[PDB]
Amino acid sequence: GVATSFSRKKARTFDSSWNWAKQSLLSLYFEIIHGVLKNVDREVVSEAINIMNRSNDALIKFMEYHISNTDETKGENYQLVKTLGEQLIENCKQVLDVDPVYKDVAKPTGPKTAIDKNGNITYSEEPREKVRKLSQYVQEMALGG
Amino acid sequence: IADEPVKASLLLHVLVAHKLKKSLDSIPMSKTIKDLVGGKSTVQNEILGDLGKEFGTTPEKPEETPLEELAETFQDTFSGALGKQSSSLLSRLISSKMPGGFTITVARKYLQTRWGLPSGRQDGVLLVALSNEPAARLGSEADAKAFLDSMAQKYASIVGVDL
Amino acid sequence: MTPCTVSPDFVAATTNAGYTIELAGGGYFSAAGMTAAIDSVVSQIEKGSTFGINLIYVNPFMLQWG
Amino acid sequence: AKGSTLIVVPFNQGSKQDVEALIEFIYDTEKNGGLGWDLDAIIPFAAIP
Amino acid sequence: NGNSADAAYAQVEIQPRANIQLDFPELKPYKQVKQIAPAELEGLLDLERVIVVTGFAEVGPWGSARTRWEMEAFGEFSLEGCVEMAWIMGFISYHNGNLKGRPYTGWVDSKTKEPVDDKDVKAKYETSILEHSGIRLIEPELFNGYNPEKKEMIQEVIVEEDLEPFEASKETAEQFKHQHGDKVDIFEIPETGEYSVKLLKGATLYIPKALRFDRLVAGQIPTGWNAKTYGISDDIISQVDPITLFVLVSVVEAFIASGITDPYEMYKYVHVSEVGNCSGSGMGGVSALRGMFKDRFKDEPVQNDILQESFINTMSAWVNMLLISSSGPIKTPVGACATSVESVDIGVETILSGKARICIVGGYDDFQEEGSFEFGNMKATSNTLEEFEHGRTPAEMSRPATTTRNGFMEAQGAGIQIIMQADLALKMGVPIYGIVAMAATATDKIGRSVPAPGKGILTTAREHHSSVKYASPNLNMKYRKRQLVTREAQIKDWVENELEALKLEAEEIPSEDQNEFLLERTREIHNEAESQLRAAQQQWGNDFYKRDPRIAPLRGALATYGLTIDDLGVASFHGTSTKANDKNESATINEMMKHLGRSEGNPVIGVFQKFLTGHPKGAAGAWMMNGALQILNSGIIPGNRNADNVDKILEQFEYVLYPSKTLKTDGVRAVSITSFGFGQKGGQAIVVHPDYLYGAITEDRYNEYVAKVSAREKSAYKFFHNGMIYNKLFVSKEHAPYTDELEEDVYLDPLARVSKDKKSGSLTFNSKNIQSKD
Amino acid sequence: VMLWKEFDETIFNLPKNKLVPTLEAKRDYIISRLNADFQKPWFATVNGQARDLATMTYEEVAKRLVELMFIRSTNSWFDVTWRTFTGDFLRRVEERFTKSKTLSLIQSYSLLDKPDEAIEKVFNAYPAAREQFLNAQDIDHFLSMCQNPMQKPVPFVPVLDRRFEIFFKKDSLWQSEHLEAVVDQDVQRTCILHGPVA
Repeated sequence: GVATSFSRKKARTFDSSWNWAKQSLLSLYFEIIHGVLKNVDREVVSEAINIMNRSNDALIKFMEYHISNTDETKGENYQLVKTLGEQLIENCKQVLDVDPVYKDVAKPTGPKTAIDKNGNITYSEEPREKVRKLSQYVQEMALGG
Repeated sequence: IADEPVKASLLLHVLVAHKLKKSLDSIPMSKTIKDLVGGKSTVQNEILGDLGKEFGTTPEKPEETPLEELAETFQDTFSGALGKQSSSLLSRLISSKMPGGFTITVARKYLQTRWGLPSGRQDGVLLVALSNEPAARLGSEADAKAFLDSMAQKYASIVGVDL
Repeated sequence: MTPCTVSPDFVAATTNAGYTIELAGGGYFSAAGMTAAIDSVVSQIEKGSTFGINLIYVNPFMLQWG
Repeated sequence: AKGSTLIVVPFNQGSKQDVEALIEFIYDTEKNGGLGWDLDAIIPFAAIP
Repeated sequence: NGNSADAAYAQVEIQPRANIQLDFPELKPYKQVKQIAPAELEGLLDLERVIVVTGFAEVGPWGSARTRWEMEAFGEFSLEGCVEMAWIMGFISYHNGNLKGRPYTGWVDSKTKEPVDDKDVKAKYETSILEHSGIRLIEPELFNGYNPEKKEMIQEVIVEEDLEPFEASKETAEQFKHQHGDKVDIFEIPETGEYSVKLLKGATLYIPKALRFDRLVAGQIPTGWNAKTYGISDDIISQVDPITLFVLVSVVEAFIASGITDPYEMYKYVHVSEVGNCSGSGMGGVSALRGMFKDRFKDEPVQNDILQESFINTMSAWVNMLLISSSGPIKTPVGACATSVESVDIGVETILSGKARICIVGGYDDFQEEGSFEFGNMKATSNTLEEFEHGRTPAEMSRPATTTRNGFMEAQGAGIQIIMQADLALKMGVPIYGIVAMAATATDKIGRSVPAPGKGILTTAREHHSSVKYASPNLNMKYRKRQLVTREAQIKDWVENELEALKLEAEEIPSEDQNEFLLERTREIHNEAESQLRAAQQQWGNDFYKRDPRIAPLRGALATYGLTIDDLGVASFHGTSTKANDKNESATINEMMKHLGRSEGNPVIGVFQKFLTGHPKGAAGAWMMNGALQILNSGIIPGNRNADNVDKILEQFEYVLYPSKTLKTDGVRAVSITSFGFGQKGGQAIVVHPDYLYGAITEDRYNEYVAKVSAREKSAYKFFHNGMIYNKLFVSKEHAPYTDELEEDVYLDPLARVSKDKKSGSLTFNSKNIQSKD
Repeated sequence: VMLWKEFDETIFNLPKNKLVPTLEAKRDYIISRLNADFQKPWFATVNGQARDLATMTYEEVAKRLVELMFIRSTNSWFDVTWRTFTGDFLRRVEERFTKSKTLSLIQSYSLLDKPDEAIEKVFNAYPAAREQFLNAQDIDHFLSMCQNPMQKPVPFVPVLDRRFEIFFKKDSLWQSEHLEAVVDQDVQRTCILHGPVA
């Protein structure tokens, strides 16, 4: 158990967010266009938040270019991504030189145990009927039982 | 001495040579079945029938494809059993001829002990004895043992065995 | 005759006609293949009527079940 | 997020010598082959079942 | 209810079989494609002066093109890729007949001859596929026992005392006498005629030792790859160098990829003088060098002609002798790491000059002991010991544009493409993967460090901005089209005038000679009329920007197809994972895009394919071409998966993006290939999406093209699978198409074509077609 | 019968080494005559155009199989084994062109009783097979099915090779008693035994 595995040289350093932002945005862009992330997926919000937490002038001009060049005439998806585009550009202009924030929007899920006719035990993380945001989650947590 | 289950090449050669009443060396493998007995039409078909019984499945157009390639075409599916045809043929060999004292079962353990050749090497020597049929009357068991010695020499020479 | 005298119907017609015909084995491949034909002949003929079977001696694989 | 830096380091919290080797490595200056960091927060969640 | 109740309720499942497609480019309906190209492009360009890549192939550390593309783009093998990989590395072999007593037709384990089903291939082998392909620990088996853990070098020693005497033959004795003078005592042994040799004290001697080298990892062709698999005979593989095998296999595979399974089919459309072979190699037959440098001195048994196998030009030459037998242009360039790109460059002019109409372009280089060691001395390759100290695995030791990159991972193999004249490619109805828009090379400057790259290729963006207030009309295509309409009106009028003038001259000619005289002169009138049209098309559509110092050749080639600098969305970096290269290059392209006024916040997306396959030296650029040709036709930009952390210094280059995962795009328009070899061998090439070319033709010519490509595809598919199951993809030609007798007569005829001979069924020259007036 | 005799005189008389080079030379003649004059036509023929199994599209092969085995006049398969053959060949198409584990579109060959309603169903499920030639493996599997000794011999010569005689002569008697199972219900193609005196 007590074999020394740590070494300074092996250390890996990731610090290059400035590129990753643009990647993450262009992946998002395409994901919306190719009917992967629709206007009813939380992951759109999540990824918008992650992008905003990397805002700078280089990212802003990269959005500006890509969203301006987009052609909403091509398809419904193009219009949708183009609208979310200008919206994101406004958002990431507003939060420029703001401290990037941890912001969880993930659908709170409770546990479910199911038994089919054959008796196959199934565990699923089913979205909570009542709690549907972290805000509400905190409220439920405050109110106790 | 180590045993070896009988091949489809020897069992094919002894079946074809026996039906002809010819020596095992008079009949060359590298020849079509149609070249052998093209003279007569019946003999060709009763050759195919007896080969069909012993080995079960036969290829399409056997008679025009020579014996050697047929040997391995039976060999892959066949599994070193005396089958049905050769079982009746060795039974008529022992019963029709005059080893009045000893039957097939005594013939097996005589080769097996006095030489040292087990089951698969017994079948192989019995196929030598079938192609070299004495035909004429033999005296007694003293001729039969001397014949079984000589048939063990021929098996050993053709296959490439030593005793 | 193959295939004229393979037909159970034709054989039956000739046998009821007060004449000898033989059911040709040449136009069958299976034991039940012959049997179903023969039971078709039997059904069609009249009681105490007789017919033969013709087996081709160039087809040993037909003989071995025939 | 912008400014953030992630350091993935092999480790064995079981090993006595890894502990102080890591601490040193974090607190040692960058020239000498460290990080030159002062740690604000420690989350010692390492555990084996 | 018995078993018969739930026997009919028990349903059959249809397990998939692998169906390996040749993934020809899809040809949209003419309506759709017409809305990509603008209105003026139709009839504008000279199609004889447009270079299209029509079939590409590689042999590398991920076998064939398609498998390399699957592993690159996606990162996992599909069923089709996985079965191919198993076939390439001899895991599985086809077998048609009787197996163990049941008749079987399909895949069997090449070791144990047991049935393997297509579904199961993945689960069974994938593990053995991945651990024996792509960058991995050098496998001594594939380099004549080369173990970098135990590298054998021979040390000079002087012997202190007399040696025990040994048996030596008279020929060995006398050579040892000539060698050592008086320091060896030889004696004839009267019993035998054999000799006894004892070496005297102070004589010269050689002791082999061991040396633990530090380059344990490279990019080797997958374990089990074999020429014979493709269908190369024992004679050819015995006579030639393994590099020649890679070239042969790449060439043939590129021909099947081009829908040309019979290379003589080409001579149905062109003369045997018009098919060049402009491929190259950085080093060439390095195992032959080894042969005549190490094994010659050790006096090991080496073939007599081993010298001839060592020339860089020889591997090309073997192609000609075995597959093509074309008398066209042979030009083998050497461009160290850039070779293939320089090759592509050469091919373009060889077609632009009009000397040839088809060329085989690309590179090839082998990895060997000598090479790996001298590269380790130069400190070019990554020190593998260093990388293990960091706990890096072999596969992630090439990591371009990464902060901690420390040199390139040497690989082996051969990239090939087939470039053709557009008009000729449309005529033959071969698939069109992409257009080489531009292909240029430039040496950097003066200096004293040969390996050190420079900014030479930047010259491709040279254009004078002294006066840029008003946009030139030559950048607007409409102007050029109008001018082309005026010039064709002149050509029309010139043809008319030459028809009356001929009529009036032929009036003097007697009636019996009149027919022949009119034919003879009408031909020349058609020839010149054609020539002028093409000339006009050249001057306005193709080379409009040649003489204009306000347009950069790079901009020019894009404007040729009404593409703006913004449209170049992808640029395939060289990305050798070396400190110098990946900064120098980045800077070079950043300036390139900055000077041409690339719209702000529109960086080119950088792909670093070398992170997967490593650095095959000569072939390097060829592989990128192939990758690029896929990208254009898939919309897929594959990430640099090894780019774990992008280098901080690169951030200044606003016009380059460094993705670390695959992007499915809505369409890529064009792709930049930049290479920087040793010796200041700088080179760039711009490939444009094929779709734009179709814009330049009529709905009719496109339709019959589409039909031809359709039929050719089918034929190619059929031949590919036929050759792949029976190991006969490679079919060494037995003869030349023309007999010895007609050889000279064929060569002298610029109109002789091959025809199907009824008896043979093959394509050969018929004496009726030679200098025939038909 | 006159083509039978011509082949006995010219092709089948030759020794086994020289049959293949004579066969490949004479191919075009032998296909034409087999189409025009024999009961067992040259299988790879679409709209009277002479082709080969290599240059056939799955849909072409299925159709052809339905044309040569399925009887339109009686609206039922001539032999059950033939139906099993065609069914099997559909199963092999499905197995080729599917992209994952799926369920058999033909759960039983009872559903082949309506041929065109099974073809159109399968080739709608797998539209790529309409425009692709037979994968070599599938050709050699299709021949191995043709050689099966547990089915009525197929009523067509699939391929010219060493074994051509067998294809040309096996089970050549039944066609007389059923003209609805011939190319053009034309006796002139079929082999009828007779006595020249009687």
